Amino acid sequence: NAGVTQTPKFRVLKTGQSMTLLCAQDMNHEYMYWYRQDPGMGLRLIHYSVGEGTTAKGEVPDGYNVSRLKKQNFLLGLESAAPSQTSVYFCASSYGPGQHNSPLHFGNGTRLTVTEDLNKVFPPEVAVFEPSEAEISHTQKATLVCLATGFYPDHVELSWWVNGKEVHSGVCTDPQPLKEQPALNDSRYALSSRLRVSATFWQDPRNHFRCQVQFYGLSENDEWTQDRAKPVTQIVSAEAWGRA
Amino acid sequence: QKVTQAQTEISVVEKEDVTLDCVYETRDTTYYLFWYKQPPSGELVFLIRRNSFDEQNEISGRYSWNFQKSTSSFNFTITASQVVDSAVYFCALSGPSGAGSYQLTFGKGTKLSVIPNIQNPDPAVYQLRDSKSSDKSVCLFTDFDSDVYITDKCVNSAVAWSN
Amino acid sequence: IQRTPKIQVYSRHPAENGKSNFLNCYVSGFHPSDIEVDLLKNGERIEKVEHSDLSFSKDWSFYLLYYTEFTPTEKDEYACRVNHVTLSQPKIVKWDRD
Amino acid sequence: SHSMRYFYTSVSRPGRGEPRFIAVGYVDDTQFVRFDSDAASQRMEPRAPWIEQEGPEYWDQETRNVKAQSQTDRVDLGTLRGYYNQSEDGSHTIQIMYGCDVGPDGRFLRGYRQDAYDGKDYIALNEDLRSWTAADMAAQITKRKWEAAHAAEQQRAYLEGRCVEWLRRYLENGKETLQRTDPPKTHMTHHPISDHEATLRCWALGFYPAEITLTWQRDGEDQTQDTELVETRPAGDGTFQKWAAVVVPSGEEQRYTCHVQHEGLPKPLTLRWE
Amino acid sequence: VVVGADGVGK
Repeated sequence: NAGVTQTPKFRVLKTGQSMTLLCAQDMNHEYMYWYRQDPGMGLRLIHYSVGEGTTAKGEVPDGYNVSRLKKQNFLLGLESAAPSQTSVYFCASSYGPGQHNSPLHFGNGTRLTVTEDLNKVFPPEVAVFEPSEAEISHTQKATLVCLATGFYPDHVELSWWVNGKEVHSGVCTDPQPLKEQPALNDSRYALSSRLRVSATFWQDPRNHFRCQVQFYGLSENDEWTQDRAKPVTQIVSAEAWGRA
Repeated sequence: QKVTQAQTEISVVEKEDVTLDCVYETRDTTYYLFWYKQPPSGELVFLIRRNSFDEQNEISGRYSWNFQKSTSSFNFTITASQVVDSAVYFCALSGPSGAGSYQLTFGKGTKLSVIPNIQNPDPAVYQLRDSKSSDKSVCLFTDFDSDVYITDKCVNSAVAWSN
Repeated sequence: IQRTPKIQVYSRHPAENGKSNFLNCYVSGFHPSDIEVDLLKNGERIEKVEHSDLSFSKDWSFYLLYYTEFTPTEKDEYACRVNHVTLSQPKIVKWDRD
Repeated sequence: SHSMRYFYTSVSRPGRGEPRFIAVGYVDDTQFVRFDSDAASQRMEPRAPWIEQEGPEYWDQETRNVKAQSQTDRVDLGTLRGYYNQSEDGSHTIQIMYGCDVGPDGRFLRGYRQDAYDGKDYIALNEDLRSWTAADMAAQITKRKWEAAHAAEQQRAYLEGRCVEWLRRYLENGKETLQRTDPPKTHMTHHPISDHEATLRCWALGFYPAEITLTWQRDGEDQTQDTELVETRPAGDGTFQKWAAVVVPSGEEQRYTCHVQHEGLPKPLTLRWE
Repeated sequence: VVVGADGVGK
């Protein structure tokens, strides 16, 4: 059994636009929930459903609506999107009265941003930085640093690719994208990641290192009439070869 | 029906003990208590459920849960802190609703920050030249002005750059 | 497991003609629950009749008490009509005063 | 000695949606609470004087807990219909009996928990309150998952704990009704059935509790040939009644003597016709 | 009082 699947992973919205968050569970659960996680507040229940057909208002139902069509699927509707509704959304399910002591099974969560203007939506500028001679000489190891700057929303997935195959060993990516201007609420973000490999591996020029940043921005249906390039869901990258 | 996790953020040294406090408050006679782990990644991980009736103490590896029914608390202690224990931990309480369907209220959550102890303290700052145009570069701090940005240290290395 | 109901029709206190008593019909030892019960006064369905809540004996067989505040007469005949899945037709029991 | 019992009844109505659930509570032979899923109040309601004093937090707790059970019974009707591979379009009855006993010292004696499907034993909690007894293979499935979940620990917690706590409370609160033993109001009636026979009927009226023993004696010796007892029937005022009849030869009524035994009576009675 | 609703049902 898969559990509680939920889509999309990320999404940006213009203030006033509509969208429907999608969630399904294959564990034949009676109860299904839609929670709302924000910095400072806890998990606040928007809407719940105690069985196919019926739904019910939770703690913060205002600005949302839900469809328990069949058992498997519980939908969350945003008719008019508000900057307020910029949050992380988790779908969840519980077995139901058959098992009262059942815990909540959560989905992998949707990250939603709702800006006034979509011209505040930028993709990242990615750049890979070659390791220090001082580091190699001192430690006998080489630390590549990757840097994505000036992207909004904070919706990115950073990955390291060594000779065309993705690596996980020796990687450290920042958990939180930081605001380049903390003072501003619509502040463009920056994310860094390091890849620590042996000095031997760096100084071999047959080894190709690529930093990859999957950016989640506009869809093609979103209208765009600005001088620069449309900031659609793209993959910005930066590479560097080895060298002795 | 109410659940209070006293502590907002709690940092601790690596391999030190730490107790995540959860005080609950309900008129329900038969209820169920839960602990959830949320690592930085973001997923909510079910740890343990306690039944209102069962005994107070339970030991499951480095995890241990004291359930004091009389003080109306359910405290969660992690002995010998691993850096991976760094996460936001949630305490929840399930009781019957007016409909006859157990729904649960959560605490606001406690953030655990397990700082690695500096067994080898050789702080070094290295400068790294950009792959393309060498004019732009970045700095890297190991083993420990608004125009300047510094990333939160991940594991131990922090990244600093300026335009 | 379909059990046919035992029926007793009796009064609360020793019946004295022209003294407001209580007529009782005690259906016991039946299954399932779903049962129809009428208190008849000369074959006529008494309107306001009250029944106790659904309990069962420690053999899982149900029992109910149907009562109405009646005044017994010399010539008046009272009875209890009970229909059930186990019965092919309603089983009427006449109220004997003994 | 004293006892508390609750009797849940849950019946499926395929076609007419939600199954009907009825719950009733007894202390000894006195009902004091009830709940009906069809009743518009949607609340546990009082059925004895001495429980009405309980506050609204009591009635909300009772309501929330007993409703939660109905919702479980509703799914369990589905589960067992599955287990036995029974028709979608069939009314089925899950009855649950549970409760505790206290001794004269006011200490726990034993607890009960028994489930029945269509009025036959399904599963029962054993006297040690740590192990179950299944009636068939379907119940053997329930038994396993209830063993794995340690469900028995829940039931034991109530029966050894909050059952006896609140049984004691009730037996005190309404001691004037519950600990009061009304002795039986007895008489004997004569019914000639021929010109050389007659029926002596020995009555016992308005007694609590229902536990009683009516026995016929002829010239001192126990006489059960032609004896005819009837089921202890309720008066419908908290009290009970029961009569024992015997067929006797005409003009031998004096020989036959009825003997009534009841907790309410200090010495057992002896009746005789005149 | 009543027993709490069964954790795991039949």
